[PDB]
Amino acid sequence: MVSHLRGVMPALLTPFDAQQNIDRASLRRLVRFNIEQGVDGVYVGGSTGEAFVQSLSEREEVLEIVAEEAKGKITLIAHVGCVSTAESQQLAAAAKRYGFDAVSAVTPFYYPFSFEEHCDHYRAIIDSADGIPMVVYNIPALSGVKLTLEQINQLVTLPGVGALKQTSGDLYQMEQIRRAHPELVLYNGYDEIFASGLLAGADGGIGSTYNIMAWRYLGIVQALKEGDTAKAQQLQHECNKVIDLLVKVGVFRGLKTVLHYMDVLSVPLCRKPFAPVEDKFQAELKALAQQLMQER
Amino acid sequence: MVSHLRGVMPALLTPFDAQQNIDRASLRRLVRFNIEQGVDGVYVGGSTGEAFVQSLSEREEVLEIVAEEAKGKITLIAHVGCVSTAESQQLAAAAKRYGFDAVSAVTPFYYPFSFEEHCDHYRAIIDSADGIPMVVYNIPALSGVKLTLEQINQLVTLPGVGALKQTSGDLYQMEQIRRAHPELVLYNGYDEIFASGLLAGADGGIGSTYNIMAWRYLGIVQALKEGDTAKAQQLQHECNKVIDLLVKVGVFRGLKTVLHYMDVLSVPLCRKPFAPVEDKFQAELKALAQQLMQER
Amino acid sequence: MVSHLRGVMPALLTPFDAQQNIDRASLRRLVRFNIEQGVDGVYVGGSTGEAFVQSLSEREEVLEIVAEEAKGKITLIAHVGCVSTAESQQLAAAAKRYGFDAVSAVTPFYYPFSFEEHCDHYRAIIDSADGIPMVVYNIPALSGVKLTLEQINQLVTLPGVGALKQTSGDLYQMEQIRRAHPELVLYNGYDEIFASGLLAGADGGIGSTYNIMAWRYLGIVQALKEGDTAKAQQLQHECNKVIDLLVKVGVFRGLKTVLHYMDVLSVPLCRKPFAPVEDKFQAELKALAQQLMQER
Amino acid sequence: MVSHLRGVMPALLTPFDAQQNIDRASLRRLVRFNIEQGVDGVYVGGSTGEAFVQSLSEREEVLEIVAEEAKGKITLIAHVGCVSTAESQQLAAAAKRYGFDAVSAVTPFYYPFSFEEHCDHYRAIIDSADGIPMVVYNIPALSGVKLTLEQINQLVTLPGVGALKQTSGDLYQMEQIRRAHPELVLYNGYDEIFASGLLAGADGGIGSTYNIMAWRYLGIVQALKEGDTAKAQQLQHECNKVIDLLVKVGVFRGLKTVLHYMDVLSVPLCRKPFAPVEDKFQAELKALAQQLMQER
Ligand SMILES: [Cl-]
Ligand SMILES: [Cl-]
Ligand SMILES: [Cl-]
Ligand SMILES: [Cl-]
Ligand SMILES: [Cl-]
Ligand SMILES: [Cl-]
Ligand SMILES: [Cl-]
Ligand SMILES: [Cl-]
Ligand code: NA
Ligand code: NA
Ligand code: NA
Ligand code: NA
Repeated sequence: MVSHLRGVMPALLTPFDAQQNIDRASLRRLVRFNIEQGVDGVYVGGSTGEAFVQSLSEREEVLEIVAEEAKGKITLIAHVGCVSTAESQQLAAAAKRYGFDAVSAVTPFYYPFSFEEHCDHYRAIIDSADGIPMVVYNIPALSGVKLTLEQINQLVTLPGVGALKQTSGDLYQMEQIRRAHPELVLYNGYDEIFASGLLAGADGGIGSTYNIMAWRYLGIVQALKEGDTAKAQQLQHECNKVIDLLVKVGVFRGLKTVLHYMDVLSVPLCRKPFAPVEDKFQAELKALAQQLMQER
Repeated sequence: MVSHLRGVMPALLTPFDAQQNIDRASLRRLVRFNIEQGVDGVYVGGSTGEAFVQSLSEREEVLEIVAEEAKGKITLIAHVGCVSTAESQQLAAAAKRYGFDAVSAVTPFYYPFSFEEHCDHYRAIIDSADGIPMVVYNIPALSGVKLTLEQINQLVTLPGVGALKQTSGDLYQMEQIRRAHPELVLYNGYDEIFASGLLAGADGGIGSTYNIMAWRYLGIVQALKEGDTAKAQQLQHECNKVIDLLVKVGVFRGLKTVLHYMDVLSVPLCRKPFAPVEDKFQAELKALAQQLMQER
Repeated sequence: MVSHLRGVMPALLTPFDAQQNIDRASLRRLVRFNIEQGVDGVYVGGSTGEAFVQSLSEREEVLEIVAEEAKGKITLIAHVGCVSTAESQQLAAAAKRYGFDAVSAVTPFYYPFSFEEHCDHYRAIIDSADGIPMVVYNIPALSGVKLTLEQINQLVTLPGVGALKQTSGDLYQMEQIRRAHPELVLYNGYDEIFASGLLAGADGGIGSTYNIMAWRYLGIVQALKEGDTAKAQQLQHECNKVIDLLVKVGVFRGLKTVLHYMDVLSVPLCRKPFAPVEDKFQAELKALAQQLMQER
Repeated sequence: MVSHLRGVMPALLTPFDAQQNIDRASLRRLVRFNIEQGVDGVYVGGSTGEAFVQSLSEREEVLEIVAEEAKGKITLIAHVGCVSTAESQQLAAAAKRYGFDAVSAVTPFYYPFSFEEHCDHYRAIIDSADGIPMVVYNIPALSGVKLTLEQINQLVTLPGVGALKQTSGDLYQMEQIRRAHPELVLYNGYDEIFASGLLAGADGGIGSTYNIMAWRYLGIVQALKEGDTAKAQQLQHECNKVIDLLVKVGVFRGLKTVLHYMDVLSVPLCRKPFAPVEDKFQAELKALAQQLMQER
């Protein structure tokens, strides 16, 4: 009863203005741009949205704006996760008020928590979400949390959990999760292995690079559905040429810079301590924006 | 010109009341209790203070209260670190207003930052600290940040840096830091190796377990100064028997529970997602409080 | 000019008798069994062959026996790798004498070696191989060696290197290697991600579980060639149900036990310190052998 | 009843000649040199002895030569460890024949073994050692084996185990081991933390750098016994200046080069794939040899 959550959803970036304040006008334009890429949903306030250098009120502000542009048109998922359970609950209650279709929360980090503490954290947020489903979000590389398969199985069967965001490159585990849970909504988290992650059992994806080239990932979905192995590989090749460059320049600010050159974002800054893009990369990023716009 | 920062300083816990709100009365009593243990300073708003499940305004509130009880009596160090540079600067400016003697900031975490981004982060906070010195705080285990010796050397020679909080069990690196920087204020971060860390080159310590037994760590300092090898080892043995138990029960909540049984804190709760202490451990923690009070 | 090395090749197990001596008769039967599975080659004396609990003379003995059964019928690859360069060269010269088509060597382990020391190690073995090509074998999980993409690129372009055995679950790196080297023979090393690894750029595989079910992996190759996405996934599912069980029971001894129940190996023991299979797993392993024999 | 195993023992290097063959004459001179440094024992055939690039017969040859020079004069410990249990047993039986006072074995590596497989491995070697005690050797950094405290406790209480070689920088665990086992012979393994490791509970050490400056480590033992904190720290400082240089140049070959400049070893080569020392380091290593000889 949550199959409406399956698909390809950009992890929304949060545009900032020249003084590191939220750029509300560019945020609305980014939502509209992603809708017009034909995505299945948007994922708001995640790591990629620079949530962990924003206050709670800033995160709520972003959630409400995105709901204003996109409620009813595409699926809306609110990443409400903080280290604090009480802070996460406040964002879940807000997401509910604004009409989101699901909430999500990263495994709480920095401090070591027991597995039962993780489960109670999710249970508390689910209660505050007041009837909209929860997406468990697994990103061991950044969170430092290293869950076992059996712990993942317990999380995805918690009452109120409707999906798993699997930000892991271990595609044995992806296949095991799919085999244990054939109906589970299972998002591939690393864009650079999207085609292989779908083959291993994911049925969708949440990704930062979908903000600039969602049609490629939709094309990978279509290629594997149609049985065009070689087209899925060629599309993944092109995605990874782009990801190579983004890793070199810095991923969030590279994506925001490409979006600026596509006339989507007025100002491409990340918040400190992220530095601005080095001048020597600007030509490459502008050429990529031009390439991507022509490819459409 | 910052030798006044050397010594043994508890990493202050933040007392909460039964509804997870700050317990201001127990906070003031905890400051007074630590002063009367004869410590050299207190370290406020660190990891141990549960900073990362508090808002900025809550952290400022704690800083100002502690300064009200302790300014002028002992050294005050404010941990102002957040992921965000701008948030860290706000806390540094506040710490300056409240009369702290130093600020400190954990290496920003969750997101990968370049080393130069780390340095600019520290430079920005130092500027907002408006003339009080900075303590670099290294805790690779929890931050995920794995600095090299040469990067540590560049951080401790940044203008405005007066100390290093070395929360690392690598005592080769402790000795290398001391040999490269003979005048550096160098805090041992892991209480469970305090005696060995002093021998390897630290000249003080910042520790969570000093809140319940600072006299033991002061006694280790005195033993090594006097050349009583065996007394330093026996004191460290007793500290580690306590740390063994705290790890079993959960360190912050175990410390708060011992302080409650010493009539220092009215309520020993941590914030969610930390669970309360299991009932089966209460007898041991109360017996430890009684042991520690008699030992004084 | 080494496209004849592409394909699906079992990592041969080394059968031992009841007293931990090589079982020469069961070895010959295992080679013949693998040939009659329609594999493209066999990979002899690797990790899976328990090379690192055998002497050099025992490894040479196995190489020569396998060449006697299989030279001319299928591709033969000799894993000659040791920590010692001189020991590896002896095995390479032997493999050449016995008529192998390629040699392979794991990155030397236990001791830390510089990257240039690794390259000179490969260069020395290539020289002793006396004109047959080298397969670089990357297994960071077991070797502790963590090569970068640029170092991999330098290894696969060493004169005399004809292939890379990529025993890594990082399928971003698999795709990068393929994109940098479109003609490279690129073996997937983890059987549990075979379908996804082929999609990411591998054009074959070397695997321990091919000894008991090579037709499934050949079927995955055929399915992806034909564009039958769902059949590749179903075959991988069945492989991983088997791999799940093998991990539970111990992989090498589980494989040898299944082969014993298929009447291929007389005795299914590994060498100490590998323990024998626990009695409680025997029913499951015998049922799997019966299932696999009927499936053919 | 194994207190005769406590103390400071060099991890003997194995001298090779110009063609990578064992240099028997320089081996005997190295044993004699170490005896005349006043060490408590010698540790033969360990990692430092380049055991894992030698055959079994080469290791036996080294064991027997060292016993010929040193049996009866100082304690002799034979590192018999291999991955194979049967190979380790052969070396243990040989060590017994040659009159060694103890055997030692690294936790078997490369392949994952269960803890019970590790214990049975030690039990088998102890049986072949035929009444001389076993030293468990823990070096997680190089072995990849990450034992828990409770597993260490089970190993050191196996019948026939008389000591633990603790090659770990975790001095919390060192203290826990000492507190659990007050009579255990407990060797510090990382020379660069020797003083701190003794303070944390070790009562001796086995180290590669003792081959060139054992008197410094004996002086650290004496300083801590006498209560001269500052002298132990100054000696450790000087040791670590040397270790810094050895890490830069390559530790085994740097040590052998210093010994060559002290007229102990005729030829300072390691076996391939270890490269020779770079020419640019020779001046520093010769100056260190001259410094060390004058310091005596
Ligand atoms: Cl936040
Ligand atoms: Cl973190
Ligand atoms: Cl905070
Ligand atoms: Cl945070
Ligand atoms: Cl071997
Ligand atoms: Cl290893
Ligand atoms: Cl050996
Ligand atoms: Cl080996
Ligand atoms: Na949708
Ligand atoms: Na003070
Ligand atoms: Na072939
Ligand atoms: Na002795």
